[PDB]
Amino acid sequence: GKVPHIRIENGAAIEEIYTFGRILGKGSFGIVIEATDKETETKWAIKKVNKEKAGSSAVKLLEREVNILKSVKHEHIIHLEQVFETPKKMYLVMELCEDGELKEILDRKGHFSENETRWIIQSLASAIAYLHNNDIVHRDLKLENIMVKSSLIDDNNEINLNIKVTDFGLAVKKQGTPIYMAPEVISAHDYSQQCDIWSIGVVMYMLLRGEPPFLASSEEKLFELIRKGELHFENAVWNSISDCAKSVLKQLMKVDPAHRITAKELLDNQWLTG
Amino acid sequence: KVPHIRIENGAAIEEIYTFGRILGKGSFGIVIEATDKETETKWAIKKVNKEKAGSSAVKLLEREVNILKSVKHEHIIHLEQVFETPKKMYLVMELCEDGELKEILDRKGHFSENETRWIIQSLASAIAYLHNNDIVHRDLKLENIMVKSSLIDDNNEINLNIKVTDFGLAVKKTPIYMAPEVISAHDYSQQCDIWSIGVVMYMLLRGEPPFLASSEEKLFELIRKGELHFENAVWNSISDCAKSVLKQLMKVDPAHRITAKELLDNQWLT
Ligand SMILES: CN(C)[C@@H]1CCN(C(=O)c2ccc3[nH]nc(C#Cc4ccccc4-c4ccccc4)c3c2)C1
Ligand SMILES: CN(C)[C@@H]1CCN(C(=O)c2ccc3[nH]nc(C#Cc4ccccc4-c4ccccc4)c3c2)C1
Repeated sequence: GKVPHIRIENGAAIEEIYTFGRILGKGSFGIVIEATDKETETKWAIKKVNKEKAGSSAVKLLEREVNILKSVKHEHIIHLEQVFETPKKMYLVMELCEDGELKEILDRKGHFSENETRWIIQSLASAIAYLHNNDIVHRDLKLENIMVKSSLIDDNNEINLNIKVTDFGLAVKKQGTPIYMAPEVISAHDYSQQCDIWSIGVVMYMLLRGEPPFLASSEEKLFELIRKGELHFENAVWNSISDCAKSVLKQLMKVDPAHRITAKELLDNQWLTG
Repeated sequence: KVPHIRIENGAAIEEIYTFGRILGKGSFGIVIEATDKETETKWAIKKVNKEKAGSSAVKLLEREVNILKSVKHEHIIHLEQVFETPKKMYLVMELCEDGELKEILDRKGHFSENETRWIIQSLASAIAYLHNNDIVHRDLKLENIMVKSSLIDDNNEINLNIKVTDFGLAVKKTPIYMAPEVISAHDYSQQCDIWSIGVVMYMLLRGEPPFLASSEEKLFELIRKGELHFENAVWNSISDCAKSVLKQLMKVDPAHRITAKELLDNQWLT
């Protein structure tokens, strides 16, 4: 159905339901603690955001994030169980991803196999296609968002990652006189969703290589690499990676969003199927 | 700066001004002619009913007022006063007796090359002012360019003292994951005003928009291709310099589209 938005008056009201545990992350987003349902003994993750620390700006952001998490339902988009709201704090009860962020796993593993990247990108492709079909653009897809809920080494000694997309604070839902409108305005309005595709292309590069596709010593020097967008292969690791994977890479990071592949086209690509 | 005077009711502002005929009406509210009883000066007052519009539409007018307060330019509309009753908001602005430029163009048909140069020169100065102060209009069109006075010169050519209005849509403008079109949008957000100048100049010379179609999708395809057709009979009398600046103001890529400061320095305006 729909997510309950329970309005309570202090932390003890929500502590009647859940046992609060250790802290899993902290930043400008608030803090995320482990929690255990006293009734069902199920493990959850509770994101506490202090409404009084962050002004009306970050609170209006948090309200759209909650509104988007309420309406989405997908196997690889984080599940919002309930929302509790005191006058001071706001609590987001979500499914627990015990294995942490994908960025931490990549840094400890080095890089991933082509099949392991294939599975992760397929999950990303399905979730991003779901969001785009519902007029939702993530706008901030990166390895620090992709949570991992469970792991599985199969018989091929290849790891299967059950990933979960999080952080919808920057997300937006899609919707002047036309004779006066400029081409880049038409492109930005008609291709407002293609930034998620670029992010999928970037994360696929980092899973295969272990380094970002563009890196520099200054911000601008980095921006210039992005505009050129020259995907550099010839590296020592690419020949054992199929040509079919490099074609979909080139399709995911077309500099022009006009010919950048779409989410639905991605799902139909032979590299994710066969 | 402009004081934001909070008053009680409509009779209170009618103590200051004598209200006259209505000059415009729409979703933006209504614009009346008004005369200061004390000073005898005529102004244009935009009355906005804070419930007839709405909260989404009231915040628009709040940013327009904040932008009109900080700008000062001989071809940007002057905001004299802002009065606020609990039910309405009043913007006292300098009166442009001659109305909108779109109405003048439709009645006249098209303009001479010198008449267009005077209009575009004023536009170029005003848009260069805004860009130099990091402000983008984003909605420049013939329906915005107000005309305060007209003057026929010795050559039987009209001199238009224009005023830019409607700033409601104006803006005061992890990296490794960022997409190219976002960098392009963040770096070239101001060039749309330049494209609007090119459109306005084409319509003043030609009398028709540079891109027109029977459907929106066909219209967008024309715009993204950006093909400038100078084949009509009135282009034969238009100098090559005017067509060159037209092609520069309507470069499809905003990266290669001429800037406001470069426009002011172009040979056609000098
Ligand atoms: C600012 N963004 C980058 C962060 C990314 C995650 N963010 C969350 O809000 C969030 C929402 C729902 C969640 N379900 N399970 C989560 C977890 C976890 C975890 C497990 C082991 C070790 C570390 C973490 C961890 C990592 C980063 C941040 C918090 C915890 C989880 C996290 C915002
Ligand atoms: C919705 N945009 C397209 C319209 C464009 C003008 N807009 C104004 O708000 C505004 C602000 C300050 C102003 N000073 N003098 C003005 C005038 C006038 C006038 C004179 C004769 C005949 C008609 C008009 C006229 C035309 C259109 C709208 C209102 C009045 C004036 C107008 C919004």
